Amino acid sequence: TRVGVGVMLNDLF
Amino acid sequence: GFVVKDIHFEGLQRVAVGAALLSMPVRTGDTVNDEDISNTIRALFATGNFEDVRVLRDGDTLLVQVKERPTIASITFSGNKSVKDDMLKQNLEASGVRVGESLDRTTIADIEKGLEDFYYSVGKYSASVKAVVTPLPRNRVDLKLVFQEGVSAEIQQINIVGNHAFTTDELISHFQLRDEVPWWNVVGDRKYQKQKLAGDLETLRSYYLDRGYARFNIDSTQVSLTPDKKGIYVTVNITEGDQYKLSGVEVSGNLAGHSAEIEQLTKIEPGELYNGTKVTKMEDDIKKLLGRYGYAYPRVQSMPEINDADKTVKLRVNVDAGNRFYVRKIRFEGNDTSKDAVLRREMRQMEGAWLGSDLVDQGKERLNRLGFFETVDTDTQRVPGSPDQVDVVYKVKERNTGSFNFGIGYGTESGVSFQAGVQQDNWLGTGYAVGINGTKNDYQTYAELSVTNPYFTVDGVSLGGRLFYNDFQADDADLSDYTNKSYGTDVTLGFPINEYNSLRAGLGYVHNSLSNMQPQVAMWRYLYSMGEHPSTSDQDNSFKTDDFTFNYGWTYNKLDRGYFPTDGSRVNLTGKVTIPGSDNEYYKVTLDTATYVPIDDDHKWVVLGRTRWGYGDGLGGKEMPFYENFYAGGSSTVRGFQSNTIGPKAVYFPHQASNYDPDYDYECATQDGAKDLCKSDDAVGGNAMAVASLEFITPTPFISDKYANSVRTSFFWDMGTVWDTNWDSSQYSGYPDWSDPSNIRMSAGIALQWMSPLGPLVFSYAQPFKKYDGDKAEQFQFNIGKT
Amino acid sequence: ERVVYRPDINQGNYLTANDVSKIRVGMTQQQVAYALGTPLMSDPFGTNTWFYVFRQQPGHEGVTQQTLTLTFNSSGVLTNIDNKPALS
Amino acid sequence: RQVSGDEAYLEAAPLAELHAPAGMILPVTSGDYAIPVTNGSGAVGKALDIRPPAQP
Amino acid sequence: EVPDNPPNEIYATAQQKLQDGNWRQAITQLEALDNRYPFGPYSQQVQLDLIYAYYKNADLPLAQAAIDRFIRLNPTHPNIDYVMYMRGLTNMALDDSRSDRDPQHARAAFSDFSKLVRGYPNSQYTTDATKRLVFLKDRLAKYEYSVAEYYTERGAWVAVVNRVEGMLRDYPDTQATRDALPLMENAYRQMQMNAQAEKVAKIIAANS
Amino acid sequence: EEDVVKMSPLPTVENQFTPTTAWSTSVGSGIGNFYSNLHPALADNVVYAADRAGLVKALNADDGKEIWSVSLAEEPALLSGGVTVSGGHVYIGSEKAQVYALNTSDGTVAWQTKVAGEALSRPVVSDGLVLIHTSNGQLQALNEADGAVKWTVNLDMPSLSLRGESAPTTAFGAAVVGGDNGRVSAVLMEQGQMIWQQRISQATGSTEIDRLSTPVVVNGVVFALAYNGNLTALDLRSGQIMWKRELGSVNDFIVDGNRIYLVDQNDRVMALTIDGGVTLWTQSDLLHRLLTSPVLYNGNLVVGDSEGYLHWINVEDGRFVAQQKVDSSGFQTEPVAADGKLLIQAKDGTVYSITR
Repeated sequence: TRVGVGVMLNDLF
Repeated sequence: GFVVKDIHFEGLQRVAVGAALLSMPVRTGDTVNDEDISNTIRALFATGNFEDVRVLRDGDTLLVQVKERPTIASITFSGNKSVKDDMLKQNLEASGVRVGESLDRTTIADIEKGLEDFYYSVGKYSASVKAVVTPLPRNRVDLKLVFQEGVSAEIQQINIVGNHAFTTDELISHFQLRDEVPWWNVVGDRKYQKQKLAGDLETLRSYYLDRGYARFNIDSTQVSLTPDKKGIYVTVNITEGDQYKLSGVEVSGNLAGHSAEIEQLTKIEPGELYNGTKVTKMEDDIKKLLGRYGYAYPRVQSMPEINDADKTVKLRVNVDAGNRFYVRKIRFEGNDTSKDAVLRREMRQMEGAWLGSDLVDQGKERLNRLGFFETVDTDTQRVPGSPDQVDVVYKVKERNTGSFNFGIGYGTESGVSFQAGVQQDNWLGTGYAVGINGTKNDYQTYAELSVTNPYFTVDGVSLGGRLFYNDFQADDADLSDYTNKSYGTDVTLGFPINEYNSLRAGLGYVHNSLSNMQPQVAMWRYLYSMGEHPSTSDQDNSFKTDDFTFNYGWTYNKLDRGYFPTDGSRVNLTGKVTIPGSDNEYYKVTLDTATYVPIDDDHKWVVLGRTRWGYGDGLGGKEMPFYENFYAGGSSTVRGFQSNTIGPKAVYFPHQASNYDPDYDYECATQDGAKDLCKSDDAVGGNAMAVASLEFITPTPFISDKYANSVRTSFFWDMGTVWDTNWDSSQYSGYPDWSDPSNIRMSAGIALQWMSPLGPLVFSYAQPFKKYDGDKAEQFQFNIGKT
Repeated sequence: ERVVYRPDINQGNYLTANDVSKIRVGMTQQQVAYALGTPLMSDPFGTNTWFYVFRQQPGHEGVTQQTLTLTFNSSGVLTNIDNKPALS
Repeated sequence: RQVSGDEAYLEAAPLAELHAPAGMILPVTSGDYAIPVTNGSGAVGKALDIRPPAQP
Repeated sequence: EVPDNPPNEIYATAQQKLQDGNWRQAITQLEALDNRYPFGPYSQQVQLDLIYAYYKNADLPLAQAAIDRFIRLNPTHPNIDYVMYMRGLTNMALDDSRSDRDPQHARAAFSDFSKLVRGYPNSQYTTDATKRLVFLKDRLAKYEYSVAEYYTERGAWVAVVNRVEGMLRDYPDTQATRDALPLMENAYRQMQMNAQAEKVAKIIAANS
Repeated sequence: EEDVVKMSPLPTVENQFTPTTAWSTSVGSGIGNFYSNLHPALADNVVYAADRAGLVKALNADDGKEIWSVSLAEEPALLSGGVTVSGGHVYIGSEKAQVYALNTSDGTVAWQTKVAGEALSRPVVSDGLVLIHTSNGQLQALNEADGAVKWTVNLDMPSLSLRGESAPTTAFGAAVVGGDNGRVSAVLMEQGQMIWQQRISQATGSTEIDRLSTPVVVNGVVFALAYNGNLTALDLRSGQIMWKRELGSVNDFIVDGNRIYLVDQNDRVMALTIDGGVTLWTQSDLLHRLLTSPVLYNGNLVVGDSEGYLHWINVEDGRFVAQQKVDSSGFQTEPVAADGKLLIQAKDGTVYSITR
């Protein structure tokens, strides 16, 4: 999709 | 018959004597035949505790006997290479197979075979999953699930049979599923695996129907494994209709006396070919009208009357307005974190009003397009004891909204870009968007912190605040050497005007800390406009500015498609002006304009017209800060030229910086012979810019038809111009006229773009055939998804 | 007022002309129900009265409301109707 | 994050039957969501021992 | 990850971590002790402690699933009065004490505490459960007020009167309802229903 | 990442003669990893073979040197229906639902007919007809003279199937074909008229269990095999099951004297009694070595695996006899034992003749 990382689903607050 | 006295029990373990009694229909003292006993047996099975029940007569007593199902003590895995232990055990609990419960023994193979399908979904058909059930001293059992996942099977051909008008390839072109995806010329062109083929045949139907093939049919779609079950063949057999021209539309059904308004909604200019998508519009336009007048579920159907004589179709459209209903309540189950208002505010079906099949659905698309929920499901329940009252339920599973994101890109104008930051879309389930983003170019280090309300106003007006920091270095931006260490704040209303239009209006503050200004006429003309008289001959200087702005903006987007637009224009306009009380006094206006005008029906030949305009000036006899200048050149503006190379240039003073002149080239330094002023090819841009390109999109003619439409070749003629409007052409008689825009920098060239794994790609090769004095060329440029 | 994006606010019951002219005085509840469908509001303060509020306001202005009020008695038989096609 | 030995529910606003006007009646109270008086000497909040009983 | 100790050793252990308040340690000892002897002459006591822990350890999904199961196999059981109190707490613990999220939990919690006091008027956990019901009723009333509030802003003057009417029906004695009366008055007035408006106004004038 | 069953390693065989390659002729790119039927066929000491693209050469059976040079592209041809030659025509099925007949003489097109679906089956030539079993279930029969469609017999097909559709065997002007649902069927050669249709396959459960996707008739018995289902002897007259055995393959069996030689779905070979199907011997040293259909050559059994190894199994015991790497391209398409010659075509279209 791209070079890097999209780290979804991590934090709420 | 038979009369009971007591009720004795054999094989009660986990189940208390009480729990047994409360499930038995036949009670102490009752009179019971061999039929009531069957219904009692029948009930004790229905409790699910027991493996085997028998109810017997022992003289005057009724004797119940049970072997309770065994209790699960362990669930271990061993094999699960593609699926985490925690994800599987969570699914087992879901399906009522949990440690501390009993084992549904007749479901063991069910459990086994019930997991394979999970592995068949992803395409791992060669799979397995037996179960070992180890008995343990006190009616317990260890469930071990031995997995043997296979090689994932790949789709080794998609064939079409019966296609005579269109090469099998050209058709496969528009499918989600691919029989080949490239690399080392890699095109991010979807996967090579297989599932839910349904929907790729729908695109096949449309492609034919939308070109007048009204009698087009899909005969059969067979699907093959290889014996090794690692290859997958797909064949769709079709019957190409002859091409048919539309005659007219007969409308017949429960019209609800609305023929007045439908007889012209089914009026079609006679001669144009049958068009399957114009049909499905018409059909929906009707359902929209019948919805307009109360009806919740208006049905419409169109069976074309075929006439092979003259080769035409008379479209026979059956209508049925059906009933009306009333929404008693709209309930939200799932929102354990998000507030009720947060989902309800995204509704288009009003509660305490008449039900819309559309408005309930529209309410759902609007709900997952938020991204706050993993799954959204509707459910229209008829209210008990009412014919026409309903409750509309939205079942949500909430997604974890907060996410760290990091991206590196590589262009020319930029160099290496490092986008990075943390984002939070739904702060504590309030709709509030907080985010700390930052980006690092070759010339810029930027980092902002956001808070946004997407509904300041119930009607979708957003009020967001930004708090930013920007250290800018011009000699890295191919400009006259400056340094700007800016930072400030901006509160902004965003008005949704129209499906296509939005406005922005905001108040902002800005601190501009200028430093390391190597002297230059145009830059200094601005400086003693602010009443600053610093030194003509050294680089040690400083200028602090404290400004307050009013910012405004309008954005009109009607592009047929987000990715490779083929039709319709986009227009953005972002200006500002200084509210009295500021150190500076100016206004700024920038306007971008992109237009797509396809020439062929298949839309493979698009004509693109781009235009970028800029203008600003000072109000109190002052001048526009040079950091607010317009530039032109690079990929994003006029190609074939270097970044920012277009416009005025530096006219330098004699000086020296604390560089300690070693063995490097300098501009107008004392050390190497300071006469007076030095002209240069160092760009400064201006306060008045106008670029405008004309790009002809075409097919890409040496790449496989299967995925040729994946990459977009185009030919462009780019032109641009910047100028300084306060350039004293007189006083600087010897120096070029940088108040005259008449010098238009033109260029022609070819472009490619597609999607690589490295990210979105865009190549440009341009020869600036008409360039003027001191314009730095840059014939080849590119980006790899700077983002 | 501006030129904001409002999303059409429908409220209450739907009434055609061909349906108002169909209730005559001295019908039952169930007859009125079948005629006009269950009403959305009803006075829950000790009075069998039915409210057929056919309220529509689309995008920007033009807020149409027809207020069709039906009065019953202890029996459950229509006694008096009240119809207003606008609001002033 | 979640309530460990909390007591906030004690401050919750009381319930008092709404007095009806004359020539008017309040809508009919659904039997649902109705609390029976119980001559209750039992503790509340932190003051109540919520540990499981035993015997023998 | 307990070794095969004698059972009395494992009870002394777990029942030591309870007065200390180390739940996560007490569980692993009990959680294991349950799988060892799922039925016994004093192995229902094991199950009650295993529930006390899950609650205090805020293992709420395990507390629920352990209670539900307990009741299904021992609804006769003398201490069934206590298991209900805990279930009610469990669901209350999935709530808000500023509360306009899915009341599924509070509503479910309200049920458990009603089943306790109806079935066991003279139980140790009755009067506390009662106070909790009062919280939960306001909470449940407060949910409807918010929906009303959104629809008063939106201008769905039907949805408001219907929503408020339902509060009067379901939660009349609640304090959420007083605050609900003038948006029902307002709601009428907006649909030119001045007769029905004045009705509510004299219900406001007549109460706090 | 990992296949579920270790491909049994190359058996370590004490060769009881030297298997030599007589000659070798490479023909186009071959078939590759596209699971096709395309084999060579031998008629009048003249071998005929093809590649998937649509190259079709005729070679001398001795020197393996070319005779005639023509191809069938404009855009590939997707040939799949194994080469089969009868009278003076070369028959080949195309996965563009084309069937070509080429003159054995020059190698020009005699005729080319538009059939109902992908022509995956080896064409079978009987009476005055050519039987093409396609991928959409249509069992059509074309005219040996001009190539016209004389009839179509819509067999119905399961959601999911395997590939190579079963080539029919013919007896007394009746074609016996295999179904993809697991039902072996028998039609008439004048009309495609159904006579009997018998299910041969054992079903399992509510998953994806497939029956098939070529039978042999000796002394009024029909022998046939289902992918997962059973090897059954059938009454040629009625199609009633006489005896069944719980063995399955997609690799056509051979019936010689009083024994059945077959290669099961797991690549294990065995010989069975024609009588009731009781097991003579079993050779499971080639398990999952994706083997080809077996052929009889000088009282020996010849097979091929994915890694281009030919194996020689002894009929009387089922122990190995010889081994030989011949093409690291790999083997799939069936062998050919005919006219005291042995042919095979590796995936890259290399046509070997095997001697010594």
